[PDB]
Amino acid sequence: MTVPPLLKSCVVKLLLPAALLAAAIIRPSFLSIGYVLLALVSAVLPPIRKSLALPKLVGTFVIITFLFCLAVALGVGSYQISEQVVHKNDRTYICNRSDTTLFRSIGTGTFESTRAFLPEIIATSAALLTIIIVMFLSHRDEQGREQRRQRKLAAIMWSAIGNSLRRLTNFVLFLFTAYVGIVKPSLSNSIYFLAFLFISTWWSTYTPLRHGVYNQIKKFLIFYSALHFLVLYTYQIPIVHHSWLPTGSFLPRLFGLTVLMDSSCPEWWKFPDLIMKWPLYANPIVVLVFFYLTVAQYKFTRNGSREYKESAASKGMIAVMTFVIFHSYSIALTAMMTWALLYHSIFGLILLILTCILWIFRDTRKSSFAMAPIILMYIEFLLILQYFLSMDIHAEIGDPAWMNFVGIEWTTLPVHAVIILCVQTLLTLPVFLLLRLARREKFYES
Amino acid sequence: KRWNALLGYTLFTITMKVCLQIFGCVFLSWFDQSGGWGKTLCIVRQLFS
Amino acid sequence: PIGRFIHQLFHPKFRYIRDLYPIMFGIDVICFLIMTFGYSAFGE
Amino acid sequence: IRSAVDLPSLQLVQSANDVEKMETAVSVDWQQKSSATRLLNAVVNCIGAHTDILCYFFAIMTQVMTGGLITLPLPLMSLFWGNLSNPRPSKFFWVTMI
Repeated sequence: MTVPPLLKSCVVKLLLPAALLAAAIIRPSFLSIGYVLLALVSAVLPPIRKSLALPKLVGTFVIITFLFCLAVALGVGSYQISEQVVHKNDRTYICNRSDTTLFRSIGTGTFESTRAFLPEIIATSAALLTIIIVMFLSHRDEQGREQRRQRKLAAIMWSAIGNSLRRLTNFVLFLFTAYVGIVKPSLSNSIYFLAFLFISTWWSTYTPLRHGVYNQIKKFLIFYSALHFLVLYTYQIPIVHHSWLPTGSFLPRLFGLTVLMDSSCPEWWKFPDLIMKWPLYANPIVVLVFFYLTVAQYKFTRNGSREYKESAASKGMIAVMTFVIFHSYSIALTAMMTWALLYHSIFGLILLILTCILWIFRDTRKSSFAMAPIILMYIEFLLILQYFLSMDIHAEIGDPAWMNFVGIEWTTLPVHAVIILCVQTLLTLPVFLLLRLARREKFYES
Repeated sequence: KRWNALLGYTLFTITMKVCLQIFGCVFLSWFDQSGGWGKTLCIVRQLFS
Repeated sequence: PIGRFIHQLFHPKFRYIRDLYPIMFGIDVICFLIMTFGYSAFGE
Repeated sequence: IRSAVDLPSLQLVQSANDVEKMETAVSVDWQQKSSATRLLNAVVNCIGAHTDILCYFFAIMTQVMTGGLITLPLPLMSLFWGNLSNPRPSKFFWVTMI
């Protein structure tokens, strides 16, 4: 009466957020935030192997999660008891005054006892399932040449597996964090974008980052993303938080906090234009997505590999690459040119008049590599003023007469902001490439 | 182990095969109204009773 | 998977000398008549 | 001593491991009137020797029974890998199929 350990680890990991985080979405309250804290702390569990026993700390806070689930069940049940008993009346549920404030600070009407029992049933069944599976069914039951060569060919396949998949998925992570700030520009993603630009100007220097410190950078990113998501969780709770942080203030606007009903003081109702439905109802779930995914890629990057003529075809490929280098001296200029035209800024006016003229220069590739960084500086301040023109504090900050004269105004459409930022990053990558080329040339020279 | 595995489970799952159907046949309705109880009493009644 | 083709095509070593073509011809004959005798199904 | 007598007996019985041969040899001697009890035994022994062909045949059957693309990788991969790799698909392809 025992089961294998790999299935045990996979099943515990799978049912960990299944009955905890979905229960959190089912009944948003001060109880569900603790549920999601349990979900995260158990989501950073180490794996379980066939030859390795279950870790003691893993079981320790599995016991703590069962204890918390049982305590929540006991408290909710006893409250159900007292409430169903004492009144025994009032099929009309009329709600107002401070009584609703406390009972919605949480911790007959048909759907009251109903919605009380479903989270409890699910949580108790899942917690008992996990605990009993741990308790009874132990994970560990016990305490020619051509064929071998073909088997080793699979090892050659896995040699490229570690060589390339981890390498490419790292690239997808950089574009992953790039997309997050594009979607919803606010205080939550400003540090993401500024850190990305600084690590980009580091990616210019061509010297690989020391293999101990990007762990720290990404750890800070993970911690802030998780805490931000937790802050947005505490902002989508019942009445007490709403009363404390009223809808329509500048503080929610800066921090990236959104409304989900009339609210007022409390007006009461329920608690549930596609353009803007994309940011507001993308960002919460998808920042959960990035939070979990970046923890996963921290783990992956933690792992890795154990090791840590007269050819004319030659002619062609090599010569083409040299031509491509000449082309690299010009390509980025095309890009900024189009971008300036695309915007429509006295700033565009300047890119145009400033760039069109460094055009007649007789000495060429060398000059451009030399003057690229300050150009990186100019185009770098632009994305920042753009995130500014993005925040939903359009009118509260103010638009002086000078800003009226310049013509560069805010973006009343966050979908348009998503569009222009997505274009901005993809089309400003070439100046990063030019900076990389200049840094490599400087490194080569010395 | 085999006794509890392929002998206990078969009888243990065949014993309700009659009382679950009598449950389904009993006092007409215990499942069908507006809001939120028996859509999850359905997810179980999609395969139990 | 260069080793796969190298093994299957170049180094089988124990060439088994057999010649099964008449069986293939019989299979193909069986299929032509089923395409013919049965023609209403292939047409709408 | 009973084991030291029986094990060589079963080892001599399994020394008649000429199955890879008989698959042709009995294929001759059952073509004529040979209705003795050895015919069924030889047929049973032969049907258990080409089991991989049976696996491919049943893969084709289970693909044609449903006719979707979820099961399509089963026969596609089965043919492309097993029928072109070797007499033995190296015992790892079987794990993937399982």
